[PDB]
Amino acid sequence: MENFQKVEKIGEGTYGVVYKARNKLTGEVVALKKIRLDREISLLKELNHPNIVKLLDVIHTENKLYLVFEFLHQDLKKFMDASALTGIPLPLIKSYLFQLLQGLAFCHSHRVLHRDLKPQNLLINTEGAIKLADFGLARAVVTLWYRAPEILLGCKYYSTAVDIWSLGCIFAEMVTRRALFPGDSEIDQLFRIFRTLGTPDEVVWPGVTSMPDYKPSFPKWARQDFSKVVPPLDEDGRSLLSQMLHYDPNKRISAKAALAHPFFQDVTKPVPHL
Ligand SMILES: COC(=O)[C@@H](Cc1ccc(O)cc1)NC(=O)c1cc(C(=O)O)c2cc(/C=C/c3ccc(Cl)cc3)ccc2n1
Repeated sequence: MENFQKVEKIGEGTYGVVYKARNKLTGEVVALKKIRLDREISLLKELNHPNIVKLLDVIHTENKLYLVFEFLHQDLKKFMDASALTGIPLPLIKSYLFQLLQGLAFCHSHRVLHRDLKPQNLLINTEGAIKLADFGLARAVVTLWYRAPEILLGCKYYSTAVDIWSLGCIFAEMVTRRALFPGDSEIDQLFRIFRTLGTPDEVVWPGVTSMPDYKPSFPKWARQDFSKVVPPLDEDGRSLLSQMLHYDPNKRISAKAALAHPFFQDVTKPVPHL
């Protein structure tokens, strides 16, 4: 790839390095990820949604694997950090949640899960958009904070519902300026979820006790009242958030259904100052 003049390293990680890069031909500026190694992906090139960072190209050359993405300058994590003094305005929080739910409705409608939503993976632009990025497509230190309980319990087959869970945790964090469930281990992550939402049993979650890593000796914590979870979210927002953090993947609200939730009756598209 002498076809790309590399502007700056956007990131590393076990699965590859990404650069902001200039196409010496196009003049176009892209993010370029080189996966170090040792067609299904290309179908996604034609699946484009305003709220998903676009996959432009997949290149298998000199026995290397490169993915090319649309480039955006800021992610939600940096934006929340610079907003920590003030917080993100609720109409902008509402707008970002609405847009993320649209992105997720789109990918889920095509049976594509994200599986690792986090503020670092959510890109925003000056025109008020927010886009899903980093779908871990390379799989045919990392935060557990947004991980759905079925994954933490070793479930081999998870559903679209894992993304709803992740986005709820992100919703809550946008509102409170605090990570909802800052576990420092898998079992610490689980037990932080339990201590707030109550230890799940078959009553609220049939088949929880059949998950691979479920132990009957999990401590039994009572559910806390949601009022402490996301103050000062109003009742519509708490209602919505409660349905996104449902223990049972089959009762957790879908992306499509959340879009019809009353919380969004007054949704607008504010513009951030970046
Ligand atoms: C923020 O820092 C990061 O980690 C950024 C680096 C960065 C990238 C672009 C930028 O503009 C800015 C920064 N991301 C990645 O490395 C990264 C990795 C992957 C992957 O799978 O390996 C991505 C997959 C898609 C799928 C798209 C797709 C999915 C489903 C459908 Cl239906 C249609 C399309 C979209 C963006 C992706 N990004």
